[PDB]
Amino acid sequence: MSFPPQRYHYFLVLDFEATCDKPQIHPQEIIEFPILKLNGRTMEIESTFHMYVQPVVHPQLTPFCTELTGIIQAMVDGQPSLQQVLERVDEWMAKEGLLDPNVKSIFVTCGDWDLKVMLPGQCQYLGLPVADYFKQWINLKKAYSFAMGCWPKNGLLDMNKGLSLQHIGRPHSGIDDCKNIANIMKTLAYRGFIFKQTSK
Ligand SMILES: Nc1ncnc2c1ncn2[C@@H]1O[C@H](COP(=O)(O)O)[C@@H](O)[C@H]1O
Ligand SMILES: [Mg+2]
Ligand SMILES: [Mg+2]
Repeated sequence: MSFPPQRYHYFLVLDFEATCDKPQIHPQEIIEFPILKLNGRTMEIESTFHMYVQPVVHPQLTPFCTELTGIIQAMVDGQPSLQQVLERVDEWMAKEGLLDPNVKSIFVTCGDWDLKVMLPGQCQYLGLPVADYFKQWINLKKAYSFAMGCWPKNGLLDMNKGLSLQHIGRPHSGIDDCKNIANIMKTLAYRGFIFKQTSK
C-alpha cells in the first residue's frame, strides 16, 4: 500500500550545522537550526523553522567551516545564541500545535549525531535543559535500512542514489539536508514503509 497510515501526525526533520575545523574544533557549537514540519501521511512540507545561531566559545567561523557549510560570518553575527534559539523553537512548536499531547510528532535526523551527541552535549556545556521532544527521534539511516534491507554507506548521498532521487540543493546546508531527508521519507512512504522511533 502506497502512503500507508503512519504512527505520527507530523514528522519534524532536523539537520544541524555546527562550527568545525581541520582537525575538529572543540567544542563544536550549533550555527544553523532548521526544522521542517512534514504532514505525517503525505510527507509534504507544511512549515519551516530556520535560524542561524551565533556561536560563543569560538565565535569566528573558520575557513573550513564556511567552505563546508556555505555559512558566512555575516549569517551568524547578530544572531541569538543557542539558549534563545531553543526558546524560539518552543514558541514555534506551540504555534504549530505540536505541544498538544494528542498531536503525535517525532524528530527525524540523518544519523543519531544531532540529538544523541550535538544538542545534548552543547546544552550540558551551557547548563541548559533539553526539551523533552528532542529526546526521541528516527534515525533515517536505520529506517532506510529496514525499508530497503541495506545499510547506506554515506548518508543522504547514498540514500538518494539507492532511490534514484536527484539531490536537492547544496550538501551540508542544514535546510537543504532537511529537504533531502523529507524527499527520501516521501519515497519510503510511497514504497509502503511505516516509520518507527529508533532512538533508545
Ligand atoms: N568532513 C567533515 N569534516 C569536519 N567536520 C564535518 C565534516 N562533515 C560534517 N562535519 C561537521 O558536522 C556537522 C554536521 O554535518 P552534516 O549534517 O553532514 O552537514 C557540520 O556542520 C560540521 O560541523
Ligand atoms: Mg547532519
Ligand atoms: Mg547537514
